[PDB]
Amino acid sequence: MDAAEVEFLAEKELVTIIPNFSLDKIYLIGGDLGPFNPGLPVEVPLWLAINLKQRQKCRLLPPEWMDVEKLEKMRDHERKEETFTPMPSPYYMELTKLLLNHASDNIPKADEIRTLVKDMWDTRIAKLRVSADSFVRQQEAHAKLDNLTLMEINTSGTFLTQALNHMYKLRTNLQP
Amino acid sequence: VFGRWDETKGEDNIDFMPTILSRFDMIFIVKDEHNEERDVMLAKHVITLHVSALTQTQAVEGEIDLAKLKKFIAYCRVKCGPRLSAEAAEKLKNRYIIMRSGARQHERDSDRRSSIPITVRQLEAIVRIAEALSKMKLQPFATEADVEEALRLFQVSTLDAA
Amino acid sequence: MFCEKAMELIRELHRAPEGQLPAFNEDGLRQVLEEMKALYEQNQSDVNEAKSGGRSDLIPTIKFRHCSLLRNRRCTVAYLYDRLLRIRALRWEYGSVLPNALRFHMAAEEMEWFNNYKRSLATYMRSLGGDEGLDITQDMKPPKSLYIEVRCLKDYGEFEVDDGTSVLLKKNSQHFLPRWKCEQLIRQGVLEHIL
Amino acid sequence: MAPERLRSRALSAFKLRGLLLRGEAIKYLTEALQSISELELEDKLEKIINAVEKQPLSSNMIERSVVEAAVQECSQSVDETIEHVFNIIGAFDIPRFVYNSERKKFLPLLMTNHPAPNLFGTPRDKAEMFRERYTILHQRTHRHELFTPPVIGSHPDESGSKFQLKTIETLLGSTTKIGDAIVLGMITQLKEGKFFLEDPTGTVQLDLSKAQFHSGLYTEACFVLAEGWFEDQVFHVNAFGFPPTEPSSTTRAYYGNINFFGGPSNTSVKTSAKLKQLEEENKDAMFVFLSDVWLDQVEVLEKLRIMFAGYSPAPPTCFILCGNFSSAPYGKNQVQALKDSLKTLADIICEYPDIHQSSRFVFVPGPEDPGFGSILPRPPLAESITNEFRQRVPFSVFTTNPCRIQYCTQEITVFREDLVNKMCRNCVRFPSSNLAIPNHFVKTILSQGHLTPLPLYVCPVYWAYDYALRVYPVPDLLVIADKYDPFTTTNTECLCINPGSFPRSGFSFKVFYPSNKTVEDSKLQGF
Amino acid sequence: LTPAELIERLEQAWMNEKFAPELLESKPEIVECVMEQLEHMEENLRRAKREDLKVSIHQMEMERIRYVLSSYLRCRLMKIEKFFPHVLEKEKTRPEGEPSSLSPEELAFAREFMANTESYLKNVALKHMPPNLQKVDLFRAVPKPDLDSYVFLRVRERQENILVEPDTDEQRDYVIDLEKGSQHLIRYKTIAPLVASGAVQLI
Amino acid sequence: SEAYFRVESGALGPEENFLSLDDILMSHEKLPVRTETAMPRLGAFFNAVPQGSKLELPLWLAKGLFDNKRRILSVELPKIYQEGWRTVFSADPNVVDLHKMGPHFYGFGSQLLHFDSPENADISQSLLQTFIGRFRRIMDSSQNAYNEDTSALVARLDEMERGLFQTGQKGLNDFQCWEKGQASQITASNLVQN
Repeated sequence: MDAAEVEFLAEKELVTIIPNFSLDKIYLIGGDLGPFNPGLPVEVPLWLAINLKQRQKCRLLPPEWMDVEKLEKMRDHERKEETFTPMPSPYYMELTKLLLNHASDNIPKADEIRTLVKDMWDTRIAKLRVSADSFVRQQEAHAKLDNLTLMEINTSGTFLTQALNHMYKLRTNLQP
Repeated sequence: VFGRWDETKGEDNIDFMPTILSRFDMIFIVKDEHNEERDVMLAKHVITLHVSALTQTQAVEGEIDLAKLKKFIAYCRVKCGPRLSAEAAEKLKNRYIIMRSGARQHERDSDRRSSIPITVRQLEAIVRIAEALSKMKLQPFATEADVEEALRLFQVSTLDAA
Repeated sequence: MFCEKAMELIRELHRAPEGQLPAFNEDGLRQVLEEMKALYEQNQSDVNEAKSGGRSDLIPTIKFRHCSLLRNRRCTVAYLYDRLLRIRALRWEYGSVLPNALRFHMAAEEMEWFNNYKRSLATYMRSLGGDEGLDITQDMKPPKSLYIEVRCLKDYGEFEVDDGTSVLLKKNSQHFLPRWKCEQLIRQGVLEHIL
Repeated sequence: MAPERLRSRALSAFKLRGLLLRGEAIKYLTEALQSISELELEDKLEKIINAVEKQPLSSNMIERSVVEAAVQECSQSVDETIEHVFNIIGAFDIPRFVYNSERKKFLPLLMTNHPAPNLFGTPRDKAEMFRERYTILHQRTHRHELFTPPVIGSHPDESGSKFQLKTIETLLGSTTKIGDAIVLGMITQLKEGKFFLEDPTGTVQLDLSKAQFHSGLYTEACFVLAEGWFEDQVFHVNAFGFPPTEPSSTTRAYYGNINFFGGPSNTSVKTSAKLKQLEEENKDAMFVFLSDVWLDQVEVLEKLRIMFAGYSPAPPTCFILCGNFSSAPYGKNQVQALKDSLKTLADIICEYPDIHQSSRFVFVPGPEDPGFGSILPRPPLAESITNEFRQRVPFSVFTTNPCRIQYCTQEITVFREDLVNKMCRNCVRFPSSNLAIPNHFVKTILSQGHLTPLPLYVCPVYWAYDYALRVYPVPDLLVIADKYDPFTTTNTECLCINPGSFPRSGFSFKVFYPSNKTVEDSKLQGF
Repeated sequence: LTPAELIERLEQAWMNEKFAPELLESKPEIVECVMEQLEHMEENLRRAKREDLKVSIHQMEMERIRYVLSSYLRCRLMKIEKFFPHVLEKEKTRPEGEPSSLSPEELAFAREFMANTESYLKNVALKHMPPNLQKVDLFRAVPKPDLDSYVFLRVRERQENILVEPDTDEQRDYVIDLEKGSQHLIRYKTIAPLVASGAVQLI
Repeated sequence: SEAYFRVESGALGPEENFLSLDDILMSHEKLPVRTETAMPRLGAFFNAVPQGSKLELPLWLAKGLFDNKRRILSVELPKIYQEGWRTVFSADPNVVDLHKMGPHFYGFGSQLLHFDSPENADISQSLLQTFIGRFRRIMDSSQNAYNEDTSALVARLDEMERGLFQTGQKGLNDFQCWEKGQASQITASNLVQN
């Protein structure tokens, strides 16, 4: 699986937009959306939000968790804990990239938000590195990774799974 | 020895010993041969070159920049070490025998040892010239064509020892 | 040792990890098949000699040539199969009609296999729906935008957009067109997606 | 049928196979398929898409011409065809293959660095002629049974079935008085009486005091296997022999069915099931061959009238008239006399309209006929001479000398030159009379693999077009038109024939039936 | 099954087929339902007018859904081409009522692919072989899927006493409980029935 | 997507993959043996090869000739799998050059267990501990060597470890292209070179 595909799944997440156009309810296959009333918030999937923002048809509102105080608390909790902590969104990195790259004008203090999300990303990838090293050193049979996100797993998981396949075959080659 | 190469004096134009001459893979006797067409074109090239000292140092088609050529040489040197193909080695073997026989017969006809020798070092010189030509192309082996170009270059350097 | 000519086929394919297709090594294939023929003739002579004459010491060298024959078979079959894998990737990475500079590298039987594979794939694609099937060769990357801006790299002929509407693909001309219409030409290198 | 759904389904059918139709192509396709419904439409689409993919497609995008050809083939239109069934190929149109030694494969010149052939060749090309002749004979030679044994093929080692090969440069060395040397090389009288051998590696003297020569007519510029021993810069010949000849079956089994012969077909025409059928669609498929047809003589014209009378029943597919068309080739006189000849021939042909519409008429001019006669491959007879015959007999083709005729699966080479006399005068060793001279000549031609196995001043050739004179692989017919003697011979599934010279054969000539490859004598001497 | 949950099940199958080492059991109902949904929506937009925002939004959702379907079928076809003799032998061996790893279209494609490959090998080299060696079974030549491959997963239905088998030493074995929403890294051979029954999602 | 993928190496399993080029090249590597009975007609290669002869021949051929009764030949380990080099690996696995000590170190070692040597357990444990020792350096180098010359990092690695290194590098490059937005562009395939 590619990072673009993980972004494709991340684009299904719901975000709130303020349209500058009028449109009645539209019945999409994945779920009806709207009605789109000018100047009023409406919740839509992230791909449609980014598309309308690109076409100058709405203002994006940040999610409730894109807040400097909340993100600082989450970052400090992540650095304080040893296990992966529950993240505000299951696709927080991709949400941050899309929303801040396309709507930094709408989202206040986007620099702080981006830096805090990067801090959490660095901490959690370091934790994943430690988990992989502990797995291979202790010859564990399985691991528990409850609060990892899909992008975090996808970044390093192909290498880790291939290495563990090799390790399993090496430790089991005396089967008779 | 006499400033210009003097064809009447022959081998006296070279003062280098045979032992140090044998260590050179290729020896050019680059004579300056007068010719009006070459002289005209050369003078035009020189004058345009002197005029081109002001034109922003622009690059030329079908050419590698000096820095890029330098880095490419370093890359090819560290990466590729070629060898000779078997049939190419057979070709080089046969041509070496013919060349050595020619050198011996020339020395016998002159009744004087030639200044420039033809030895096993010259054989290995042809070998490593072919390997250099292959290393330009990052090929693990030197083909019969690479050995042919090596023989051509060494033949230019051997006409220069006739 | 016997096997080295077969190993040259293997080393030829292993020295190109990028998946591009070298020229078919017809001469090497002929040589390894000739070697197998000679080995089999010797093995048959020796084995019938041993069995008819009651001579027992031949059996180790019988097994030697038998294993050598099986080795030759494994090498050539692996060579052909990996070439098939490289050829099969061309239909998806480039398209149906391969360029002649690449088609010159393929054997005639390889082109036969490729045409049969293309017909089977098109039959499978047609059978996925009631009418017109589903062209699964398209949509190779996730979709980002409904329309894209494309730039013509090759001086090229008229390209139909829809029925009477068409665009001339002259070099350096730049069009704004649907992604699903432009995907194949971008993958073939006729068009360059920009932004 | 609904045009919108027909267009959508046709575009989808091509798209699923990975093909794009231009606007003209899809429009024409919808017009062609408008008369078809769902009981047949999809099968029709699959069939015509297969017909498209069979063609030499250069890209995924399809012009209207390709789909035109495809749907016309789907609609047949090839019934009782002459295209694909009978082709005349000029010598300049023959494909220029080159044998690559490292690949051990014949490559067309577009896939190589080789330049296009032209009359004003480079100094390299003059050498390239003989170098390529050696190359073809060399790769021919090393595939014979003389090749070295396989890995422990015999418990003691063997010297290549006692025919192990070497080049000249190898023996110029340590091999003095080695009693089993065999070398492939060209015979040359490099000094008068002091013959030499040459190959692409070098040269050596030939002491041919004993020849022990196999049957074949040896000349200067013949390539031979010289078997002997080397001493004092002299190769002491024990025996001379030509390289063994291949059948085309062997050559195409080795190299695949490459169309060495040329023409529209991508593969060798000898391997095609449809063409195998179309060859035998007429049981008496038949051709007629003549030479030196002196139509500046009233006698030749009147006897031609009688020959058309004799072959009014069962007329040929084509009459082949080889050159030296004139008693008196002596310039302006003969330019006008050949105009008169072709006017009278058109009169005669119109006096037999059944033969006019049943048979073609092709002309292969000789060295003495007007124009660039003296250098090969000769261009056709001058168009200003042909012009009235072009418009009055459209069923005719003036062509080069030599020319390559293809009839379905069979290969015919036509060449006008009096070459037996040239060969015997340039002979190095007067042959044994126990074998007839046309058999000697045909064996020499087939083994040397060339129509002109003689020096360049004996057989003037445009240097870059020397490949067109090459006889490789062996064809079905060698129509060597020569004054010497009309004859028929055979070797390596070829029938090598001479129609003679029509004024000197007593107006005898030859007939050929490709449906069974039989040859008959037009013995019409009292006609 | 509402269409939103149909698309959700499609994406579940897409992920599971991405990360499973073997070819998973076919989902012909999902494929047919998504195909008819795409056909219906394309027909509706064909009826609608151009320069309309809702038409463009519906087209974008159609592009996303068709991408998921095309990628899922492409991955299944990759697995079929990679393991054609083994999936064909599995279909031959399949008991009645056991779900098939191949749709009818996929089965036809697999049979055509195997016949084409065998004929190619025959014509190119295997008729030229010695008489005893002209036959080779692709069931032995082509490798099998590696069911011991490690996979990430996320569970959707709680499981208990799942046996974790570290290596050939039986006495090192232990058992775990997969709590709802937890994520694990484990060999596929220990969780094949779970992913087949939908108890777990591979990630 | 539908990109070309080589037949995967099965060298670490009970038997190697038939169609794997890597396994074929691995099994080509030579292996010392002692012949247990004289073999006629093979003196041209090493007329009979006498009994008790020491030979080095390919691993595929050793496996073919080897029957567990040890009737035709006895199979001996290469030096790199014997106790001294196992101790060298036990010292520090990161410094040994497994590219020079046979490019398919793990695959050759795993297939070397087929001959039922008395020290099969020691060989297996040495391979496992070597991989465990080298894993962390392989992981860090592959996942952190971004956009630079990887020659010095990849030089001392055997082919299996080189495959792992390329997997890690591919993941790193994919994520970096995503983060810098270059993953969104539709591009021509590698075959545009032609």
